[PDB]
Amino acid sequence: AEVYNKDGNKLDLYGKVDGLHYFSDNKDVDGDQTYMRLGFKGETQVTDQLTGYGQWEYQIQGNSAENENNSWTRVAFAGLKFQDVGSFDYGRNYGVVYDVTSWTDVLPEFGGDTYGSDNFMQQRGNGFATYRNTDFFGLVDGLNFAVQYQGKNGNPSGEGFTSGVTNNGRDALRQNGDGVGGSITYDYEGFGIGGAISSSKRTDAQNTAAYIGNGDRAETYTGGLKYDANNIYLAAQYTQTYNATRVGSLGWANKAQNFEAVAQYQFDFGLRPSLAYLQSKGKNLGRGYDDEDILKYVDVGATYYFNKNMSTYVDYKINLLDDNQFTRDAGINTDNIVALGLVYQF
Amino acid sequence: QMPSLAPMLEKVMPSVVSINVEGSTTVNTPRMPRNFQQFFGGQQQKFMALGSGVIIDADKGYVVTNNHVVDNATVIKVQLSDGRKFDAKMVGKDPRSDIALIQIQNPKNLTAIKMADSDALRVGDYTVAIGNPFGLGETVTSGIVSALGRENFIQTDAAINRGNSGGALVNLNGELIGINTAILAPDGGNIGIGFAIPSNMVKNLTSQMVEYGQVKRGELGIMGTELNSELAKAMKVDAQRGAFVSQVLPNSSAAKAGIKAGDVITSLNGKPISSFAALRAQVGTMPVGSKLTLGLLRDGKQVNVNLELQQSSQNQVDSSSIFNEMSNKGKDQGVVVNNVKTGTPAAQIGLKKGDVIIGANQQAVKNIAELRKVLDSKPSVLALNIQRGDSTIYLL
Amino acid sequence: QMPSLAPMLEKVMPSVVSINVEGSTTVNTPRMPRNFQQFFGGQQQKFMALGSGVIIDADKGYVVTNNHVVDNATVIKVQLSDGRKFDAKMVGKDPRSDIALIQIQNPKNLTAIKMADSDALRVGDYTVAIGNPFGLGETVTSGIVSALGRENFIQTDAAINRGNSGGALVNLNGELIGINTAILAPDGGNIGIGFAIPSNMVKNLTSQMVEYGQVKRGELGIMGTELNSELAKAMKVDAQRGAFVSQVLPNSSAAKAGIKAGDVITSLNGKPISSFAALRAQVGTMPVGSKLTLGLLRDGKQVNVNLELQQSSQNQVDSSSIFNEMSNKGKDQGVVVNNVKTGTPAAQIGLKKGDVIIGANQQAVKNIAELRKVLDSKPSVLALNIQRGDSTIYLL
Amino acid sequence: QMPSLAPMLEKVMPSVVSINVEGSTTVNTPRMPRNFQQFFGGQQQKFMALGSGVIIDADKGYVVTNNHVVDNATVIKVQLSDGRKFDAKMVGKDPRSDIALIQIQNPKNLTAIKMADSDALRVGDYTVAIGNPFGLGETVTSGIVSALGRENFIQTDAAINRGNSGGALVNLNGELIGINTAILAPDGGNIGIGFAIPSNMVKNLTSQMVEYGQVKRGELGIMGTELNSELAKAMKVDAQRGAFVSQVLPNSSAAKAGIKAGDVITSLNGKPISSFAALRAQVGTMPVGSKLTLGLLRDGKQVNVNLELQQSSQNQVDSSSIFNEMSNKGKDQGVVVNNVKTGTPAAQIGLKKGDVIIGANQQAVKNIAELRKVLDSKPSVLALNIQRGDSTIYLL
Repeated sequence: AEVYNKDGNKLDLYGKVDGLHYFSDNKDVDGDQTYMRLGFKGETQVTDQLTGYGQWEYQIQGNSAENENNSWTRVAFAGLKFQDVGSFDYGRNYGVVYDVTSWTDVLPEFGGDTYGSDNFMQQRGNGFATYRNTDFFGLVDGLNFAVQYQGKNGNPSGEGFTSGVTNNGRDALRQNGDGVGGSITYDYEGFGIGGAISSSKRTDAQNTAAYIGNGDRAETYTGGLKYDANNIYLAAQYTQTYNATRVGSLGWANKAQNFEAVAQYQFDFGLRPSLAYLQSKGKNLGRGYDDEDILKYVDVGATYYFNKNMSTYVDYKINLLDDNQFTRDAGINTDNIVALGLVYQF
Repeated sequence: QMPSLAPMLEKVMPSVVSINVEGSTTVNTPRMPRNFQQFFGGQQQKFMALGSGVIIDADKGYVVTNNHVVDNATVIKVQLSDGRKFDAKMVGKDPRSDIALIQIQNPKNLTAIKMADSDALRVGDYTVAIGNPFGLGETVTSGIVSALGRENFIQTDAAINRGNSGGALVNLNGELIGINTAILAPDGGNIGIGFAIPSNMVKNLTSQMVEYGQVKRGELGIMGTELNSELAKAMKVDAQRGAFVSQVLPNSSAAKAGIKAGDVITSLNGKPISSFAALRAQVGTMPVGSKLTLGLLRDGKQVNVNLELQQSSQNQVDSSSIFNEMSNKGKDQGVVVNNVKTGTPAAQIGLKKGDVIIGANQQAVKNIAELRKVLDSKPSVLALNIQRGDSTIYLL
Repeated sequence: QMPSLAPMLEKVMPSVVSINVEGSTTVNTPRMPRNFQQFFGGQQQKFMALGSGVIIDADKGYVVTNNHVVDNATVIKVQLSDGRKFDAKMVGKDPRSDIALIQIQNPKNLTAIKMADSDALRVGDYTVAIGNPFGLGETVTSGIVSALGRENFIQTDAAINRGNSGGALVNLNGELIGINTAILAPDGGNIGIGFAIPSNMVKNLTSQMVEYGQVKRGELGIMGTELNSELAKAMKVDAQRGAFVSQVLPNSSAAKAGIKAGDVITSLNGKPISSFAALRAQVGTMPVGSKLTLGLLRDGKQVNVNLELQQSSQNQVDSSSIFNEMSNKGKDQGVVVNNVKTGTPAAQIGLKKGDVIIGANQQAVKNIAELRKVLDSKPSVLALNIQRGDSTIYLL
Repeated sequence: QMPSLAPMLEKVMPSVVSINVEGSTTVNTPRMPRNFQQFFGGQQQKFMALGSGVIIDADKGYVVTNNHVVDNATVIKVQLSDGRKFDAKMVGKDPRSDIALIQIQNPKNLTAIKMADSDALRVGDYTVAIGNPFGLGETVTSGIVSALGRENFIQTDAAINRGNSGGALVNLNGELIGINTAILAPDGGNIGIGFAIPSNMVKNLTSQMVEYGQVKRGELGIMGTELNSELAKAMKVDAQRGAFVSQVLPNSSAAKAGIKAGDVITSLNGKPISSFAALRAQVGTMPVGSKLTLGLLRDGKQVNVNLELQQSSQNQVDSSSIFNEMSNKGKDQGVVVNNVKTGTPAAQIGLKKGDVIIGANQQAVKNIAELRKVLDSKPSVLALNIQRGDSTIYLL
């Protein structure tokens, strides 16, 4: 909702409450999953060509008792945009690989989980410096590219570490050395085609015997396709990764091949059914694991839109992973899940 | 002039037919949208299959073919090499061998191939395969006998790169020596060379379908695999050198007589059993009602028992010329019906899960061959003298 | 001693040549950097191709080969089996059949193969293929006639796993029975078995290139596909069982005479047209200037018309022995030039988009065979008596 | 009746054996967990290999086979076609040709194939291959001589789609004409057609292993590649048309005599060297101690020198019937030991990096054939009269 628009400054205050419940034989995901998100997007006109902006988004879980608080910052960044040249922003933001993979992250509840948060340059993460050029100086409609740098996020401070520390340090599964990446997308009418590449130094804390997938750098290569017209949405992405994909709590995959596909239709009366397939196939994993499925599921669901502010959905994760030693060791969910959600948003 | 296989091919082709199957199956419901960068993990769906077959009885219009072609068929069409078209009905099938029998409805002037004696085959022997590789028609390819198994699957280099496992394997005299198959199940397509069931086995399996309704192959009703499987490890099995029992089948002889998942069979009638494989093949050299005592392993357990007809080879909507999954029961002790479905067209007719049918709508139905022999002669009044153990009702 | 194909191969090899093509093409400009985890979506680029060919006229040095090898050639070299090297020039090509003709420049002591009569081929007949599979040289492989189409593409198992569609298909007498082709266009490489154009068709298409400059095949000038395409759905087509017209070609007879995208042809001269396929093949059994009335479907539309030479088979820098895309126009009504380019070496010479050339630099040029017959005899003074409809200019 | 290859195959099969190798190798230590969406980038690991071989000396129990099968073997087993089992030991191997020799331990009643004269082969000639394609056993496939190289690798279409490069290539008389190989090193498996070493070369390489311990092939000891490599560009090489020297091997003749990475050899004994390929093959037509003067390029450098035995073909734990990597040194100037290992079982016996052995535990050991000829006759007392240049010690 735009709550302020005066003398060239605009402020949009937005959010949602998702009354949400999971049904699953897996009791670690089963039960109340209610949550809310809040955010703001602000923009200020500096000149006719130059605009400054900032965005912040926060998630607060609504499913805990009052003696605890489970909340986090999704994004927080400030930036400058110049008409027909580009933009730059810095902060917690999305990695440029997400420019392509976001195209299949459109499912009612699940999806978008061949990668995670704080996972090199694949999704949300800290310390992104992002440069973007839209429409190639305004001379090629629909063509966009981006180049991104990520600074090191290392070991926690004040915990007796003698190397690799940063002020905002964290556990090794969520660390990263310096990284660089890029994306190109082209959209003509309904069609879209895109590609992205990322390369991040891996830290010493990540390259210990306690984690599978030791390596100097984490690399990702992504291609994507999209069709979005005539009430039909189709998209697919394929990603090859090296020492970049987490294998639950075990560490990372030496190599992984990720694939996601989605098909959706929008009825006039407000119903939007969705069908999707995701898989992540790991190779040469180490410790005798050899080749294993990290993720494999079919997602069938539907959303009903009452209007732009109220909707309800059901999403059914038909989980094709089988319960074995590998998935047990990594703590990967192999059970089906049904989600039922009712969402108010502004 | 120059040598050619065309002269014998002209005496052979009239026996090779083309087969077009139309049928449906249960597929999962697609979940949308589709995300190709997201590796995940009921409705009938029509499909079309096509394959070759060989006329084996000109009078009865009996055509032998692969079970991977006619399986799940609703409609099976046949086209002779001269172009005449006919309809066909299932008479038998056996997924193990991947061999099936069909019958042309209303045959007129047909030619049957002569079957040669598989047992006289030798490796340097010349071979010729005939099939429909990519749908585009009837292709013949030549070669020799590569390996004579010694089950005696025949191995031959007269195959086809990337094509579907055709059908007839014929010698230089135009006689049938084997039916080419597909060992890449629920696929069709080869490993690099060709595998055929030998003509003598084809003759044998085929007659059974005719004179009984199905092939007399008893199953031990266990299901399981090797000692490498994730479950053999996830359950840590002591002394690994045998067949791992993942589960004992319901209402089975293994179940009835005694056995439970985990035990690893070590022998069968005194002889060592080092792999499910060895076992699956050994139990396949024993017709129903046979008795085979095997040694199990838990701490040191062993038993003796008698097996019944397998469940893989069964019948469906072809017993009653009408339309609607029975199979044979023990010796000539009627025809026992199995797992009924959801549409329930046959259950709706008073037929439960274990209903035998010794009454041929009036007479003796020791088997599906006989039963079907009656539901084809007198299609007027039908009263199925079924007795599922106790209840001896007479439905229409 | 022992049988061998070496004795006839020695009488055949001198007719098989190797072919090295050098040429360029237009490729898109690479966008950098390169991100292999980002599935996206003008400059000449040199490429090299290599294939086999067969000497078909020893005196004229006429070699038959695949169009997928010489297409876009700038330089075409030929090496005999004895090792002598020569240069060659394009004389003809026809992308449909994937067959092309070339001429060795300055032949000396050549041997030509004898062509056998394709029509006498039968399936069990023996076959031998000769080609250059992986570049490493001239490989011969043997087999038999697998399928005789019945266009009569010949099917044979004398192919090669993963290799490029070679060239000559010869019978046991060393006579040419077909030229092996590639049905995996703009690729080369096979589907699993071999496809050859029959020798009789090769003879026929080949003579046309000689005596006319190109093959007389008329096009209906429509372009489109089946009724499954995204456009047949995205545009919802009523009554689907025919050829979908995606577009009517410019300056075409379909265009001229009347027709517009959408209509689905249902028949051609009374006969049913159930697929673009059926149609594309039927229009290929009709030489230029022919008249074929077909039924369209919009609500119920139908017309009659006469087609002109196709645009696929055309000429370029080989008409004028010099260097620089014409083709024939109707019957012997001169040589009509088509789409000029950007470098404009020939446009620069006063030749527009629709300029005929009935004047053989002085004489009659009813066709490219004749025209080229003059730009080869008198390379001294050249004045092209061209008349693009009205303007009758005389450029040098 | 009908023709068949079975009659000669019965006279051939007793000479073809199966081979089961068991051995280990060094693999990298797996890093966990495993992330399949993360393209990355010491412990012995047992592996099993299996292949075919041909009995070439019935008395000595000499079997020829591929080096890609027995390489790194710890245990090599052989099973005759009649089913008798034996043990075998390495006697020789040569990675270039991918050919190896072994000896059945304790032969009894063996049959050896007759070797035919490779030089009399011609392209249309008939061919038959015998091998163990997928492990399932001994498969024979037939065909013809496709290409006669002219090193004379034989090319034949008697191969196998997706299978491992078998072994024997035999003519219609049952005589050995070539041993089938794998040109897809450290893989096994074919490119689409078959490549065999000719029987005459097999005879020649094989005798060397017997009468010397290894094959007399001298190496120039340089290592490098073409002028396209990233290093030829990343280092910008002037005048590119030759072999790029990426590195000069240590303790080599190229090293000793003079040469340094970068120089691009342009000739060898006056003749042009346009590719590493050309060179690698030319240096392979020269036995040890030979002298070959070649022209290098830096600004214009050229030298002359004499090469020594290559390091690819070497011995290990088969010289001393006991168990524990030597090779021959120059002419009959003893047996020079090379790079010792970490387990150090042989270094532990007083054997350094460059220790010759002219003393046959008492006598003359001009070579490994002789040396091994003694460590097999008198396995009682052993004192190795080794002298690594100066030190002339006598260890046990």
